[PDB]
Amino acid sequence: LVTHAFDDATALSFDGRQFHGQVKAEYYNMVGPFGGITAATMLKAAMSHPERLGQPLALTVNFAAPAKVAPFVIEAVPVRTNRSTQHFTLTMMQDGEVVTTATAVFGIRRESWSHTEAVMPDVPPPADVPRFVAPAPLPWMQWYHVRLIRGSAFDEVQDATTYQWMRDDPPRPLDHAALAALCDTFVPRVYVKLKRPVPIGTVTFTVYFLADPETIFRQGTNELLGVARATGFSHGYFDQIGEVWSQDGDLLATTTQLVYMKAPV
Amino acid sequence: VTHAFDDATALSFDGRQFHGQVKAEYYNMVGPFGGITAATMLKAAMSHPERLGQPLALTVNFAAPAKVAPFVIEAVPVRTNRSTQHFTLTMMQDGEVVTTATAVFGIRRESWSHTEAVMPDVPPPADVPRFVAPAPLPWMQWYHVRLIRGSAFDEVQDATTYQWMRDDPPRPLDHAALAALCDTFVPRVYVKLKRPVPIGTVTFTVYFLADPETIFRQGTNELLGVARATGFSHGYFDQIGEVWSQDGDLLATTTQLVYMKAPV
Ligand SMILES: [Cl-]
Ligand SMILES: [Cl-]
Ligand SMILES: [Cl-]
Repeated sequence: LVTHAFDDATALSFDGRQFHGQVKAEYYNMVGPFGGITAATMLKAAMSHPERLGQPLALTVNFAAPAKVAPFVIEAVPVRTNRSTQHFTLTMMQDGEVVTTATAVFGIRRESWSHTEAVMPDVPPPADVPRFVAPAPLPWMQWYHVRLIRGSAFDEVQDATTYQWMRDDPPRPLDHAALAALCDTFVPRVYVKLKRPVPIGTVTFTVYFLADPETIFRQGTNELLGVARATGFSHGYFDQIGEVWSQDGDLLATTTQLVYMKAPV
Repeated sequence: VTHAFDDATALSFDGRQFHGQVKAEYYNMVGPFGGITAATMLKAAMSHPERLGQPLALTVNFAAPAKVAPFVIEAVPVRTNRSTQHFTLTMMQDGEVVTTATAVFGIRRESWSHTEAVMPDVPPPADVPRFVAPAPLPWMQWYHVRLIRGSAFDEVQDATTYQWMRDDPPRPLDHAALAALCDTFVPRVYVKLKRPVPIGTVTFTVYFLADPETIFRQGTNELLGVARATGFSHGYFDQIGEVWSQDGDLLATTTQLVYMKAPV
């Protein structure tokens, strides 16, 4: 029996009222844990809830304050339940104070007419792209295999747009929470733009899972292509818009991020 | 004489909760209007005794379409930090939850600025005629929309809409108003399929990227909305949007996630 780190970080227990977990120090980022893991964690809670029906649709996580690397507690309410659809409200506490909050939508979906409006960019295969290793690694970075295509802080690239191949490392089958996490695996837009770091932190993170659950699972350990772009940077904040595609060209999820930023003049 | 929007979002604090009334003037055929609903949620947080700072972000989930009736809202300032604060809000009609939301307040400080995305080149409001829809919903009489691109009547082959928008009759722009304006877009799915289908918004998000001083300066003027979609599969599609001042200032961005009935 071997535990994958991810399943290890997001491991929870239910006492019948609240969920218990530990912030893993191995997922640390700066000034608190990697956002994607915290969000994946926020999602399992509702997923592991007994009342929970259907599969995930959307997730919005708001980081109220950087989580200590401590045990924490999550209280996940099945706030509304309808035929095909379900809404959750979640709260994570450490030492009696609110650390993180999230809302989620679960639902049972059936097949419809489908089309894909966005274009998948034309890119080389994971074969041709070399894995990218940062000179100063972040603890959680070790948990992902990223082949960077364009858009880094080392690039000559003058816009904010990033392309990357990414998967869990070591390889892990794909599911919803893992997928949420992969959406915070993007280098902060602002670094990409300035080629040097500034202090930043994420206030809020949203993710929509566009692909039906079956499609998502289909990927198994196959690598994925993320695309993160930025919109603007003003008066202390900026935003990240991003998409995640299957190697086949199927659009898996879309995400947005609102991020505090410290750059003065 | 008060303004309808201001009538719709008017709330009274009993010391614990907020009390307001869904108003039919704002009805949408399916249930009430998302934007008005969303606005009220934020109005709650701003109106809270404990509010600190100005709006940053808001996400709203519609658990169930609200009936036209009185409601209460529990707005909770879940954490209050030095420079930043977070709310969780719950609208309830008859003890069953209708709507929830999470808001972020905080302070905008002078800092570095660049804007990455390109505001499209479009005709000024003047040279675009106001588009009045053939079958209007009650909430529609409260907005003035000049439609440049992307309608269900258009010849367009994609999901992308450009338009000019402001409240009618005019009211000085504020955060709540701004939020509402983001639900103004014809659902992406009409635009592509060039025909109306059943839809609903499960979830909606507005980031406010312009500092408050910038938002307020807009005052009474028309804004450019820009809305697109990434994809449609298995009952849902999404909507991405941007809101620009005329000066080329980026004000907000939005995402919406939307139900659809579209069998093969
Ligand atoms: Cl964080
Ligand atoms: Cl609650
Ligand atoms: Cl957004």
